[PDB]
Amino acid sequence: HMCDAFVGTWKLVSSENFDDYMKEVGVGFATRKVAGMAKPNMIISVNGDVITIKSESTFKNTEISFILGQEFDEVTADDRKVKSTITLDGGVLVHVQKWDGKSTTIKRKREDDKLVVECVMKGVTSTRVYERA
Ligand SMILES: Cc1cc(S(=O)(=O)Nc2ccsc2C(N)=O)c(Cl)cc1Cl
Repeated sequence: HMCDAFVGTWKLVSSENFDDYMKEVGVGFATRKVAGMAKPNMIISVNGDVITIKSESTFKNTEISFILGQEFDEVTADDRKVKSTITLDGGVLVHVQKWDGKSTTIKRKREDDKLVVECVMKGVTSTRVYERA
């Protein structure tokens, strides 16, 4: 029941500072432009210990399945090949991605009727807000 409040289908409703976050990550111009336009759906489900997060957009479709605390390989929407570990910290899903000696952290939390996603790369944060579809 660890992630019950995350389960469901979510639609992006607002974004702040995502272009700057993507720049800090190293995303190139054309990908930033096309990824920045998208309004992805995020579909979260749980089966036993396995959590699945799928993102459906006009830009890319991504999917990760994972067990908390257990490192996995991820191909990001911008085509980075990263090593990811996701844990629960005080009710927040904390997702760390490592690649090329770099690191970024994505936090997902429930706040009121929203699912709030905070992406941090060094000093730069982006906030992406989702509501139930
Ligand atoms: C490039 C990028 C995308 C995402 S994303 O919010 O998950 N957005 C997403 C997921 C599938 S398609 C799609 C999109 N914008 O088209 C994140 Cl968190 C971090 C980075 Cl660097």
